[PDB]
Amino acid sequence: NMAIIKEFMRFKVHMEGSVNGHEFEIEGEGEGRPYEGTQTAKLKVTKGGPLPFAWDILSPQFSKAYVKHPADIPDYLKLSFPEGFKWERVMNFEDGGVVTVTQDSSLQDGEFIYKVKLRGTNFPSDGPVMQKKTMGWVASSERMYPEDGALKGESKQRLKLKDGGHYDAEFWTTYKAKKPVQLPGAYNVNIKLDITSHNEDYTIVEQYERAEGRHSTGG
Repeated sequence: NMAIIKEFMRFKVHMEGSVNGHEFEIEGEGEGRPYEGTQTAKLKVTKGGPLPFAWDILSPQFSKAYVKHPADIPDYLKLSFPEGFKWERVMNFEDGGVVTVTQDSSLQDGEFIYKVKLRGTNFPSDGPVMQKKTMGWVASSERMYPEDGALKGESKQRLKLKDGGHYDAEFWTTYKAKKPVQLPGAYNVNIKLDITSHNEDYTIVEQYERAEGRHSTGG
């Protein structure tokens, strides 16, 4: 519980982006329990729909204030509020596709405000992203560490495919508070991110995420 970060918190998110040159925008609203590590969101494509690419490359960009942390791991991103934090991400896919993301998180009138900019490039026209063959992310673990006054995370990620195969990516993210709050040591964040409902052309999508920090066991 907390005065700034309450046990139940809503957010609003705006994304502008392009993937292989296709421009789009998304608006959404979310809610969750920041100290329990759970959240949901409802997203709507508002420009450029229906998207000609897999929703799954967008789903991890819609909220790490909602990670459950044990008391002995400083919860840097919660401590950054009310001012908030920024994050920057590179996602390199095994077939050469690249997604870069920048994000601003703030708190306004008791709700989080998320502003996302996204650029996907170099996806093969034949690959599973532009052919919409992906079927969600496998549960994953983000390895966290402090560096140069920011919190960094790195993860190996895997998308399931309609043909029963998999499509891998590496994620690198830097999270920086707008004020100089306490950084944690190294630890792991276990993440499960699900698409819980969508319409036929993925112009209306709902997501759920559970995330929890746990002590590293070395790897």
